[PDB]
This record gives sequence, C-alpha cells and structure tokens, in this order.
Amino acid sequence: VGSLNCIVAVSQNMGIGKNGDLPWPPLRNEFRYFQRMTTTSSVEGKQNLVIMGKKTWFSIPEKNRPLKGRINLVLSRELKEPPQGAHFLSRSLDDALKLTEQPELANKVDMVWIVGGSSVYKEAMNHPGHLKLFVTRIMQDFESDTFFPEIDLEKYKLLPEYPGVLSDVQEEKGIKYKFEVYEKND
Ligand SMILES: NC(=O)c1ccc[n+]([C@@H]2O[C@H](COP(=O)([O-])OP(=O)(O)OC[C@H]3O[C@@H](n4cnc5c(N)ncnc54)[C@H](OP(=O)(O)O)[C@@H]3O)[C@@H](O)[C@H]2O)c1
Ligand SMILES: Nc1nc(N)c2nc(CN(CO)c3ccc(C(=O)N[C@@H](CCC(=O)O)C(=O)O)cc3)cnc2n1
Repeated sequence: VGSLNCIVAVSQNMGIGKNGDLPWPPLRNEFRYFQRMTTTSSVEGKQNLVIMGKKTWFSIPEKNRPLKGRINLVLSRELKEPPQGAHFLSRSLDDALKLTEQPELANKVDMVWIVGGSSVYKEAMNHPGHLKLFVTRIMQDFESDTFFPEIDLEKYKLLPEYPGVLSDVQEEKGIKYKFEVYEKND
C-alpha cells in the first residue's frame, strides 16, 4: 500500500458536519475534487481505500454507496454486521490499517484515505509517521455540530503547491473556497 492521507472540507469556524450532513449547500466542484483525489491511484492495477466512521458512511446518499472506484471500509464498534454496500468493517483504526498490510490487499490497494469523521481524523492525525492532510478551506462560517481540530503548524507544513491541485480561490454558489495540502513527517 501507499501513503496515508486525510481529506476534509472545513468551514471558517472549523465545522465539518451538521445534522448528519454537510453544513453548507452542495458544492458540485468540491465534491468532484473529493471524488478525483480519493479515486485516483498513482499505481496501475490498484485502487485506493477509503476509511470512514459509521455516521460518515450514512452521510453519503445511498445512491452513491459504496463510493465507486474505491474500496470502502467502515469503522464501527457496535454494528453486528457490515453496513449493506461496505466492502470491509473494522472495529478500530489499527485493525483497518493492518487489513491494508495483508498481502492480497496490499497488492490491490494504493493510497489509504481517511474521510472522517471527527474521531477518525483525530486518531489518524496523531499517528506518527508520514501523513498528508488534503484540506478544503470553505471561507465562510456555517452552523455545525461536528468539527475538525485546528492544525498544528509546528507538525504540519502547508505545501506551496501539489500536483493536480488547483491553488486559485474557487467559488460556487457565492461561497469561496481553496484547496490546501499539509504534510507531516514525525
Ligand atoms: N466536511 C467533511 O469533510 C466531512 C467529512 C466527514 C464527515 N462529515 C460530516 O461529519 C458528520 C459525521 O462525522 P462524525 O464525527 O459525526 O461521525 P463518524 O466518525 O463518521 O462516525 C462515528 C461513529 O463511527 C464509529 N467509529 C468512529 N471512530 C471509530 C474507531 N476509531 N473505531 C471504531 N469505530 C469508530 C462509531 O460507530 P459505532 O457507534 O457503531 O461504534 C462512532 O459512533 C456528518 O455530519 C458528515 O456529513 C464531513
Ligand atoms: N474535501 C472534502 N469534501 C467533502 N464534502 C467531504 N465529505 C466527506 C464526507 N461526506 C459528507 O460529510 C461525503 C458525502 C458524500 C460524498 C459523495 O457522495 N461522494 C461521491 C459523489 C461525487 C459527485 O458528486 O460527483 C463520490 O465521491 O463519488 C462524499 C463525501 C469526507 N471528506 C470530504 N472531503
């Protein structure tokens, strides 16, 4: 398997969710960015794996589950069975990552993408080693009930550019946003 990555879109007040959905109106090109970044594998013959908590799984409309072109893994401590459509169910993040080191999965999985929610991001971001954060800065406050922790810049470096990421400010529906990539190596 390849690198470990988080991807997230965050409002100005660090919100990521509200009532089991996103806090802002649908941003078509921001979803297309999430889709492109999580689907595109750098190695031929492999797919990427997305890891998410249970509420994040059910925040994806059923018609889009599992996320196409990606191996979908759901984290849950209490589910008796994998949610219909999921490819894998793991009881902890460590269990999920050790799944990716199985030989027959490692030769089919390139990047691992953490796609939320709050507790999954937090655990991944404190795991030592190489990690990238793909962060969309939604440049407006939105009412939220689920949040992302402020990034420690002594640990995470904001990259000046990244292949395949547009650096210019974007705007949809009167909402400005910009794509950022952070990297730590501790
Ligand atoms: N803006 C963004 O980029 C973004 C990204 C993701 C999500 N969201 C939004 O955020 C909200 C969902 O996130 P959330 O933080 O509320 O919930 P979440 O982390 O997706 O789901 C929490 C549940 O997942 C399971 N879980 C989480 N961490 C686990 C671990 N380490 N091991 C085993 N199981 C684990 C537990 O399920 P059990 O109770 O079954 O044990 C837990 O109750 C929604 O509003 C969604 O739309 C936004
Ligand atoms: N930067 C960024 N932005 C976010 N919004 C985000 N959201 C999440 C979690 N949630 C909602 O909380 C999603 C809900 C739905 C989809 C979804 O349906 N995806 C399809 C459709 C693509 C299309 O519309 O064509 C696909 O990826 O194929 C994806 C994530 C995680 N990480 C994100 N990171």
